[PDB]
Amino acid sequence: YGHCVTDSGVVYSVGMQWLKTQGNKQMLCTCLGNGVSCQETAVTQTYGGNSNGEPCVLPFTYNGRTFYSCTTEGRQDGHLWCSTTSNYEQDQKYSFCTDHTVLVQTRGGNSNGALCHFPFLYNNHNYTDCTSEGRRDNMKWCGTTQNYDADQKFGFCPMA
Ligand SMILES: *[C@@H]1O[C@H](CO)[C@@H](O)[C@H](O)[C@H]1NC(C)=O
Repeated sequence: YGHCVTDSGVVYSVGMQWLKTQGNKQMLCTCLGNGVSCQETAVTQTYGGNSNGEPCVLPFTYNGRTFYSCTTEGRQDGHLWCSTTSNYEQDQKYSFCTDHTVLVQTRGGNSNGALCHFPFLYNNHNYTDCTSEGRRDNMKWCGTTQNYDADQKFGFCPMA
């Protein structure tokens, strides 16, 4: 009951996302009991902006850097934004996104290589970063869901 097994024995509890190769690209596959909800590496839930919150069109460089996804670059409202056209500076088009659909690829603990979700609640104490609670060895970790302590599933974060 609950959770879903995939890959080669990697079961990810419901409401749990995890990156996986679906041919020749990365895909966002999350377990929800009723089945894994895979979603190609599509843009983020854009909104507002001078593009009707439509979809983005990256990679899109700005200020001198090449952004592959949404970014708060120059954003003073908090949310992020993404170019709504291959040639951003060209059509000066863009669109705001939500928490740049953050996606952490954690592994270890009790999530077995699970796409750590951020933010993540820990002991009714909301969190937003690979916290080292209970660990004394350089191995920052986070919750595989919006409520780690609520699902009892954690995972180690990347090297950086
Ligand atoms: C964590 O944040 C969410 C949304 O901000 C809120 O609904 C939830 O109650 C918070 N958790 C705690 C323990 O305050």
